[PDB]
Amino acid sequence: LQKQQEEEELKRKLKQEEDEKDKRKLIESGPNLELHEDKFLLDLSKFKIYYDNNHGYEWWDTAYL
Amino acid sequence: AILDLAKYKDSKIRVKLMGGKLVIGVLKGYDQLMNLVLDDTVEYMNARKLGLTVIRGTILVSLSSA
Amino acid sequence: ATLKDYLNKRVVIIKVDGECLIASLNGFDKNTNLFITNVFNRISKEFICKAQLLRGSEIALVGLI
Amino acid sequence: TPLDLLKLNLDERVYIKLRGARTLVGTLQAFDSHCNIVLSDAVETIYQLNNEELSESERRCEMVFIRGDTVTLISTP
Amino acid sequence: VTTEFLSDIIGKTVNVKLASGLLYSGRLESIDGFMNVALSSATEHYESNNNKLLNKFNSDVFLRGTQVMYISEQ
Amino acid sequence: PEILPLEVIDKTINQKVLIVLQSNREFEGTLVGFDDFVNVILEDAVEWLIDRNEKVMQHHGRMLLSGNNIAILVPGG
Amino acid sequence: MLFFSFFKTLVDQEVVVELKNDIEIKGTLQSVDQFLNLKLDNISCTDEKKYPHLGSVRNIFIRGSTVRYVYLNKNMVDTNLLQDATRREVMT
Amino acid sequence: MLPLYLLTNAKGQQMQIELKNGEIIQGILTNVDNWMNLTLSNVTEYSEESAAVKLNEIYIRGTFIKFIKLQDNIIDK
Repeated sequence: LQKQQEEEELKRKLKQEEDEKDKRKLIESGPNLELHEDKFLLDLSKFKIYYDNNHGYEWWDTAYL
Repeated sequence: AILDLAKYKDSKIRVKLMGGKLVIGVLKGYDQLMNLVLDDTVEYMNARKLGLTVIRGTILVSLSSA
Repeated sequence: ATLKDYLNKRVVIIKVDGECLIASLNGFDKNTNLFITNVFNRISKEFICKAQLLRGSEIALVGLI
Repeated sequence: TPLDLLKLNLDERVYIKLRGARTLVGTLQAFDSHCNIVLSDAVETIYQLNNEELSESERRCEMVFIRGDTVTLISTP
Repeated sequence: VTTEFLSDIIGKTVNVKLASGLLYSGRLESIDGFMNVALSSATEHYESNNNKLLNKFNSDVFLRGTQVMYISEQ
Repeated sequence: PEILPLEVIDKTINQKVLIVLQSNREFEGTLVGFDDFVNVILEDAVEWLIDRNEKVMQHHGRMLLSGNNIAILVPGG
Repeated sequence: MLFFSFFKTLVDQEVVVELKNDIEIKGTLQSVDQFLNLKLDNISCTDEKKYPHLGSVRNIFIRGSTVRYVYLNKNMVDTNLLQDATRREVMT
Repeated sequence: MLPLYLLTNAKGQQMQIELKNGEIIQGILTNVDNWMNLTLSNVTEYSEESAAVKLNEIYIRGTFIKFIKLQDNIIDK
């Protein structure tokens, strides 16, 4: 009855807690947000459309060729 | 509802009311709201004889047999 | 406003008739119906019940001791 | 409608009878349908009968909310 | 049917008893489904009109519905 | 073959009814009408207070008796 | 719903509460609900006689049905706000 | 857990009800509804706690109950 409903909510909360522990483990194996490590990660799209848009050497010298 | 009043039709019941009234009568009718129809109604206050009375269910506090 | 912070804690209860209780609050609903354990009479210090259910109509005050 | 004719005297002085021989006089700040009230600058009169004799007590308050369920009557003084 | 009554006696002179015994005689300004009542030229008496006049409100009188035991015409 | 309380009150219309509050007070009169909440209209009510019982008043015309306080109805007084 | 709204603006403000059974209690309004129940933090004694049998208790829950009065300060409340809001409220 | 859930599963137990009038009702719970109306079998009602009528079945309106003493067995049962 009511104790079964409280056992349901406690089941959801506990499952979220174990999910949080697995989240911390996954973060240990992998990009921690507090350390700002998101900024170490490379992007291929940006540098590829950049490099292509540059005819192939930066934006500096594109006025020569 | 949790009380089946049908098994009490044509029996003598004891009904305590809000404000300290007692009524013993014979159960003739009932509704889902616990309104009763008592016959040979005697209201205990020590003794008073009303006849065919309608008890309001909103003020009913307790109900036993007699 | 909620009695959530009081769960499982000891409480003082003042009834509307000015009577006083001491108890562990275990359950409560929206109408202030309480489920209590190890209840005592504040004034009397007399043990009332190991478990008891108390209507909200009766309650005037619940305090967190 | 009687609850609208009460808005009529918002910010006007009112007289309020309560359960227990209590009386309030205040300026009407707020009410609802429950009769719940707020009064400002109010004085509350309590008529008590102790030792078989009648005394009336007083209590002043600059702002008070009144649970509406004890309210019996509202008029003007 | 009770509503037909409420609109049938508006403007008439009524007695309104409350729980306490107190009785109010006035002219019915307005009424609401919660039994709330508005009266004008009201007097209060205890139990009967023939008893001592306790108050005469020159102002309009709002009587709370939860408290009214009847409204009756004369 | 069920007997419904409100049908019993419906039958006592235009008859004499006793109405007993949850307090001592009683009303005897001619049952004019009633609603679903058991509010009640009486015609020429005798209002009583009960134990030597003093008869409070003799009403003339029509009374709306709040069904909020009604404990018992007796048909034909 | 109006007095719920009123009592919300009073949070963090010291109030005195008078209960029907002649109990008077000073406290900081921490919380309010739909029934006008009240939670008072840092409980204190206004009257010697009326005040009940407490002590360590500093946090209380008061049942709204049992209050008669809530005593306020005129500076806790904009009157014109109250008035125009009551005027707006519908009662039918 | 909630008082009502607690009651719904105490079905078949013994319990003691104190009513608002002082009457005490010892009996075995046979049914509860969402408004805490009860029906009990094997009943003994007392005029007050000082104590004696034995009744086969009793129905109790929930609005009339001050409190309900449960059997210590309750938590595990």
